[PDB]
Amino acid sequence: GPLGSQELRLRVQGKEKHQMLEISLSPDSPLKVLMSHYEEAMGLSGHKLSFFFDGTKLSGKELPADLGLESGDLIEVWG
Repeated sequence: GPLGSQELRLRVQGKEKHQMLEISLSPDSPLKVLMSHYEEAMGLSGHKLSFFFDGTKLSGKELPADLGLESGDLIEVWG
């Protein structure tokens, strides 16, 4: 389909220096998938977190192409 099939390798960084996840995100996965994986990795389910890509706050409904994500990009997590 129009999204193609190139996996996006991303790093996700929270407020603690050790809060780092690397994730391979499928182009057909909404950003909520990344948000859930981050929460699980870091033991933060239920926490009120705000995720940003290059300053844009994520709802989790975005697809990577909505944001223009590419491998090697970073997602920042506040909270």
